[PDB]
Amino acid sequence: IVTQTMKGLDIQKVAGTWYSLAMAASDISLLDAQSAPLRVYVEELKPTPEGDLEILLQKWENGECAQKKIIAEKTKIPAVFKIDALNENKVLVLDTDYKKYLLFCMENSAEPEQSLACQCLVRTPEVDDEALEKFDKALKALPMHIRLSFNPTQLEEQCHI
Amino acid sequence: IVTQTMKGLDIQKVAGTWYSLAMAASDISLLDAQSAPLRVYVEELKPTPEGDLEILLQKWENGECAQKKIIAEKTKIPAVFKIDALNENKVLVLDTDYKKYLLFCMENSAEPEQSLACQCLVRTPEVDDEALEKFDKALKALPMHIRLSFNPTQLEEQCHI
Ligand SMILES: CCCCCCCCCCCCCCCC(=O)O
Ligand SMILES: CCCCCCCCCCCCCCCC(=O)O
Repeated sequence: IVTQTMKGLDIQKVAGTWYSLAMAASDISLLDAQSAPLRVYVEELKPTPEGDLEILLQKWENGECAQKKIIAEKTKIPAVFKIDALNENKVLVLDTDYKKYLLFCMENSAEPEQSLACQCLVRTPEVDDEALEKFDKALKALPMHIRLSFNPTQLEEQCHI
Repeated sequence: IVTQTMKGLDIQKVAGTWYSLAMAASDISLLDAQSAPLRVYVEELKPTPEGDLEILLQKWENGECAQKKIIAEKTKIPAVFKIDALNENKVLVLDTDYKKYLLFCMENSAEPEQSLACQCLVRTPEVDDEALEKFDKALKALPMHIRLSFNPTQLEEQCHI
């Protein structure tokens, strides 16, 4: 159900180092335990010359932090990509300045609170209230029910432990 | 570190039925799993003639919802009570109208983000954006890192399952 998208996105310009500052989901179970489905920690974004998106992240799987590699396929809309996987999962870029934050959402393309998850990406292991403001504003319309935030020390650890 | 307290509290007037609408803690681990330390669901408040506070709640203990009974001892300040337990745990009433919401916090009396947890109590199994607004406002100053919200259907279930 996400209604915000970044106009004139330059997907080449969001490459490099990112930290998952905060996370929010429509249902508590998507982010609840350490091995929840959308409880992922993004490490780096590597956009393909063909404007695709190679995504590096950590995800707590079977009692330990495992580095993952996912591909987001480009789409006729430049802020929306499709993850190459089952049950179709769309990735929407809401807003970014490329150099400080990146607001994106994740939705099992079925409905709003159906299966929704969003994050606040920031380039540094600092908490950025500016980015978090915008993060919560953007989500204000969304049926979010769980919301995480991490501290600098946590951001420098695998799986934010 | 909580800096808001309800002036002129009438602790006799907050008795009866309450629902835990939302929860927030200074550290993710206090509310994370189903059996986290401050992941409690308040059922009813029963204030003692001697202005003490008998508290009824559910808490997921050893893989199942267990009803608990805790006593909050009155204090020289009327919005602050001490739970009869170890490691001194203070309970602060931030704000209420007795008939719709009640904002309270819980702090292992050591420091702000040390061990903090707050809730948004409401009299009905309805989501009250008014109460949730005020809830988030009050917490705006607080180092909260986890935040839960529940839906009507969940509020009518034991342990909000
Ligand atoms: C511009 C895009 C930046 C944000 C990148 C989107 C993050 C990935 C979203 C889908 C992750 C896949 C679900 C968990 C991963 C896994 O289990 O392998
Ligand atoms: C006016 C006060 C209303 C709010 C009531 C405070 C709720 C209780 C706070 C402390 C709960 C004790 C911790 C978990 C309970 C247990 O393990 O038995």
